[PDB]
Order: sequence, then structure tokens, then C-alpha cells
Amino acid sequence: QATINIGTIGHVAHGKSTVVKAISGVHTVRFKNELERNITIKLGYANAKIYKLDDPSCPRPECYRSCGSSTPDEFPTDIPGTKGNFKLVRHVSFVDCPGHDILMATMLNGAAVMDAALLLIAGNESCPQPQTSEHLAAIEIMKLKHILILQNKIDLVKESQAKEQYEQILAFVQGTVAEGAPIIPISAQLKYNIEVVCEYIVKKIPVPPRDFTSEPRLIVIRSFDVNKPGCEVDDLKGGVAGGSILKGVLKVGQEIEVRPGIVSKDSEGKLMCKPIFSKIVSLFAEHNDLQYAAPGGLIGVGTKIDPTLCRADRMVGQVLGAVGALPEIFTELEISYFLLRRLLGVRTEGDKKAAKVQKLSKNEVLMVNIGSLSTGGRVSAVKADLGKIVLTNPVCTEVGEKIALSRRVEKHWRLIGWGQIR
Amino acid sequence: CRFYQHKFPEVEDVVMVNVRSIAEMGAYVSLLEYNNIEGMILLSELSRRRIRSINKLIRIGRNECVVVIRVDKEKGYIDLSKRRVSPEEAIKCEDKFTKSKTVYSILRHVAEVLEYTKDEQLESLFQRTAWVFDDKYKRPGYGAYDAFKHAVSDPSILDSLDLNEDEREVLINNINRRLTPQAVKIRADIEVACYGYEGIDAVKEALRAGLNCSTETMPIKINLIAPPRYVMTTTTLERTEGLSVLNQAMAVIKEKIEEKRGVFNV
RNA sequence: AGCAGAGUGGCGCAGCGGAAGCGUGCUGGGCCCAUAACCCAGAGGUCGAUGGAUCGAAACCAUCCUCUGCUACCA
Repeated sequence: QATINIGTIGHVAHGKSTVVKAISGVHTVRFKNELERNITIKLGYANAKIYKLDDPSCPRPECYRSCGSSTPDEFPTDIPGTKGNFKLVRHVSFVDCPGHDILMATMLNGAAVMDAALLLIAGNESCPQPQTSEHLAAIEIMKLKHILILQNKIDLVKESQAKEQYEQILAFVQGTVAEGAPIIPISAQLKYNIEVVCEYIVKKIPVPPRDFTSEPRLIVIRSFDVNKPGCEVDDLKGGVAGGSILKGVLKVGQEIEVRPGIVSKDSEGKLMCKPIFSKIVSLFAEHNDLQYAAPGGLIGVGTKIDPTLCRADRMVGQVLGAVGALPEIFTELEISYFLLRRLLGVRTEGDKKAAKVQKLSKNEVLMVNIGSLSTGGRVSAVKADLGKIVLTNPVCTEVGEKIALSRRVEKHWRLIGWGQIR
Repeated sequence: CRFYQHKFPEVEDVVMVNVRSIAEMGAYVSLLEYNNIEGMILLSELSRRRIRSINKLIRIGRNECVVVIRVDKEKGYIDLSKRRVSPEEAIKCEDKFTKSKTVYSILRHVAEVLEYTKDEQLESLFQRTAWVFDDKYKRPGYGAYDAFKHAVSDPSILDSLDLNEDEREVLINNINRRLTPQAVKIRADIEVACYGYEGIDAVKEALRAGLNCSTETMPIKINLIAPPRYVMTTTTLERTEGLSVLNQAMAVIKEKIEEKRGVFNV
């Protein structure tokens, strides 16, 4: 299954497929294939098995040696050991977030259900690069600090440039946790020092305490392509949710409720929403059958919903509770909030632009990323430490946790501040 | 031999010819819309406009539609004209030309076995069989092909008048080989947008009831093209008997799914 | 994968139940003192496979495969 969710976030032009296939062995893929204008801009999924030969390096199935195929310029070979079967240490899960700035709201959502991260830095561009800081700050807000910085694209980048970049990032982030996070330079054109990464992810990132006894909550981020094959139609025996569970052991045959709900017919107001109920058909993770779905892992829960809800990616950031979950489904919400004194996620080579953003004004639409949900809503009252927001689609608030608040600076929204629900 | 019910053409009738020579004064041509009798076309009555080329108009080895302007009944001079021709007449004549060819090929199997050492053999077969098939249904626009097509799908037509031997197998084979496979363009149009989870089994009960009052063992063609769209090609007759199968079946699927939760497309 | 088209005999488009169909091009001839325009003349040949009726099948009708067009998903 899975034990931890390590995320693979990282700004434009570092190469995703080479690094993702080295760590998991499962390609990051999605709609439009095709391939990728550059690096994956979709929310990729992948799981993997991490075993040892009693060595800090992680074998392949063929554990005698491993000859790469990253480049035919030279032969990159590494040796994990010699063969006689290897001991399974754990089953790991990844969360490949978008690597592009416009997709920030999606990157936030996907990130918010991980248990650790890997900041994929690229040495090609600017030293205190916008997105590195954006990522790091969001991570410390959500409730994580289990980060391993990875210098992923320094294959042709000289050692002065690459040294200056790690220095400037680590010096800018002087107020964000990063001093207890290692910085592992690797090759992505010769897959070198990959074996030492395997030592790091088992060290810096154990399994955090998971609450089995507590009531099941599944947070779905990705829909399912079911169905439409054959034989026997139409619509499906139904619809599969790619979600991570962050609380409770969800057992097979259990009934689960999707709690933001669907709005009642001919509503004259903003109420009333009614949750949808679906019975769990199957609990699939990796490529191995399971009867349980332990928390701390990203699992494909097939449920008895019908094709229309899964025919496109429409279940991004929905909260699912088993069953008749107590969590309130607000339509208008009381945010406590604070703002950054800089505009995060933007800063280029020349002061233009990135400074203090002006105070929020009422009746402006802002993206409130609450939980893994992403709703848009307008601010109806605006006091400094008390704003009232009215949301277009209702938000199930599992706990008052955190929020991330963004404002439409130009073409798309950009992160301005965070806070906590009251 | 003759391809037509009458031996000689009338006056103002649309016919077909095949050019075998090009004359100074027009075109002398053989018929293949009747006997191989001679008919003369004249240069003046071919068009109402100039004529630069001449082999990019009429040339040898071409079927050309034309109107019989005059006929000498006793002499056998079939005067001809291409001046009054419309494309609608060409469609009507090409069909009659093609249909006579296939019908005479059916009435050639008869002559393969019987005494045909003399050319008049086919003429003997043609007059006695063809006329009673087509004359009864010429006034409604049918050829002898209609009579034979009716016989294969209900055999009483060719048993109502003298039935030949060995003919019947080849007759059946050629009717059933060429005029089929044989066909239903019945497709169901069904739209559904469920909030149900019991929809998967609900649809199964609805699918198997596409035709009411049939056995549970009836074979049908289910098709899934998209998630809301359920196409059922219903029991394949001719699409004039499965009309009730198409129309009322659509009501079943849309009704069965509304009972288990929510509103749907009607 | 649902629907559509095709699987050269110079080119390009692919026409129909009679073995190149249309448009074009190339090459040659004719007209003219000459050119254009105009008029004629060409060319080794199941046209992806497996079958049936047939005198015969790119073309009459099927069973298969492949490439593409529109729609669009299993992967």
C-alpha cells in the first residue's frame, strides 16, 4: 500500500520524468499524451516499493547491477549489491504536484495531503528563484518540515553557479525551516547519487503517528477513468476516487459520504447542500489487492458513484467522511487571516515586481484554498483580523486547521497570505 | 436479346443507347435499352449551344440518355435526339438500364440449361415470364425486379405462375446475396445523468427490457459509445416493424432510472 | 475506441454494380511566318489481406488488418 506521501514539487525546467522514474519506477502521466510542453503540469500519481539488501541503496528487481539509459553519451552504472532476494522495508507513495506557477492553486491542493516533500531545484535560472520560496513557505504553514532539498538539474551547470544558488535560497529562507533539511546534489542525466537519496528518505522521513482508531476521512484529489470499455454497458459499475486518507482505517464495504454536497433544486439562497452517499466497492493501492485502507497513504477507492462525476476531473479537493460525518458544510465562512508583507511566488532578476500588496477591498473574488478544497468566494466584510467570505460551492471544514488565501494580481491568482478558520 | 417489355420504343420516351459509330450528320447508334436495333441521332438536336471539341462530347463506347423523337414502325427507323434530356431522366433511365441487366442475367441461368442453340431462345423465356411479372406492377413504377424481390421474402409470387426447376436455387441465391445484408439503422437515443450508486444494476434491468413481450433469450446488440448515451440496436427486421421497439423502449430506460434517485433526461 | 474515407495504372483528388473515373501535369503532334489561346495523341499493371454470389470485382456484397479525417478513451 503506502506509509508516507513524499511530494515532488519543483519549478520549471528541471525534468520530471527522469527523476520520478528513478525514485518510484512509475511514470508521471495524465491527459494529453502527447507528452508535456516541458515538465508535468498535471497532478501525477505513483506508488513504489522500497527494499534493502541490508545496504542504504535501494535495489531494482534485478539487484546485481543497474545500467541506466538516461543518455548514450556515456554509460551510467551503479551497483546496489548482489542477489539472493531483498528485504521489504516499506511501501512508499508519491504526490507529483504541478511544476508551473499558474497552476499554484492546484499545487497547493495536492501538496496539502502529503507527509513530506522534495524540493526539485534547477540551476539554470535565477539563484533565489520565486517558486522555491513559495513552496517552502506553504509547507511550513500546512504542518510539515520533513523536507529534503534536491538539486535536480546541475548536469551542465558549473560548480560556482550551483553553489551560489544553494547559498542564496538557504539565506533568503532564513525564517523558514530548511537548516535541518539536507541538500543533495544529484545528476539527472547520469542518475548519480540516487543511492544516497534512498538513505536520506528513510532517515529524514519516518512514518509519522497515524490515528487508526479515529473516524475515516478520505480527501479526494483525482477522479477516475471509469468506465466505458467492455463488455456490458452503459455508465459504469462505478467511479474511482484517487484520494489520500489522513485519519482512520477505511475498511472495504464501508459506506462513505462526500460532504461538500450537491445543492438542492431551485435554491433562492446559498443553502441547502445535501451530501452524496456511495458504498465502497474496492480499495486498490499499488498493484496489489487489499481489504483495508490504512491512513497515511494514497489509495484508489472505487465507490458506487456513477460515470458523470468521474468523466472529467471534477472531484478535485472534495472531503469524504465515513458516514454521516460530523464536519460542518459552510457556505459562508469566518476566516481569521494574516498577510505576507511581500508578494510571494513572483520576483525576477530586476526589481519588477515584488513588494507590499495593498489591503483587501470588499466584493472582490479571491481563492480560498481551505483543506485540499479550492473554492472561489467574495469578501463581504473586511476587517483586518475578521473577514467574512461567501463561497460559490460549499466547503466541508474537517477542522479549523489552516487556509491559504490568494488574490488575482494579474492573469492568475498569486499567494498573499494564510490564516486559520474560526 | 430484348432488355425491355416492349420490343420497339414509343414516342417521347427516355431510352439509352451505346455509341458504335460517329456520323457526319449526327450519330448512328445501337440500342441497349431495347434490342440491338439501329437508331439515328442528328447533329442539330444534341445541344442548344456551340461545340468546339467533338470527342469531349459524344464518342464511341458511351452510354448516353436520349429521347425517341419519331419511329417508323414498319421500316424500323428509330429517330433519336439528345436535345431534350434532364439529369432526373438520367437517374430514372440508368436505374431501368441497370435493373434490366440484372433481371436478364437471372433470365440467363434459365437459358444455360435449356435449348439455346438459336438466339431466339431468350426471347421465348422473356415474353412468357417477364410480362406477367412487370405488366401487373408497371403502372405503380415497379420493374420485374420488384416481383422477384417479393418472391424471395415471401414465396407465393413465383408459385402463382409457372415455376421453373434448378432456377429456384440460383434465383434465391442471387436475390438473397445481392439484395441484402440487410439491414437495420435502428439506434437508440437515451440520455441519463444519475446521482445514484444503484444505477449499475438499474441499467441492467432496463437494457434487457428493450423489447417487451419477447423471451428472456432474445439476442440484441448493446453499444456503449459514451457514459450517458446508451445505444441499443433493437431486433433487426427491416426498420418498419421495429419502430415500436425503438420508440417505446426509450421511455423504459429513462423511467427506470428516475425511480432510484433524482431527475433525469426525458 | 464511435462514425467516415482509402489502401494508384504518371501526378493530385479517389468514380460507379463493365478492367484507370475526374481534374491536372508531363512528353509529342496539329494550327500559325512564329508565340500565346485553341485542337488531338499517350502510360508493362487482382488497385492491403481472407471469402461468397457472379461472366467478372478498387469498384456486387461480406469477414479481417493498417493508415488517416471528425469525435474521443481504454492504455
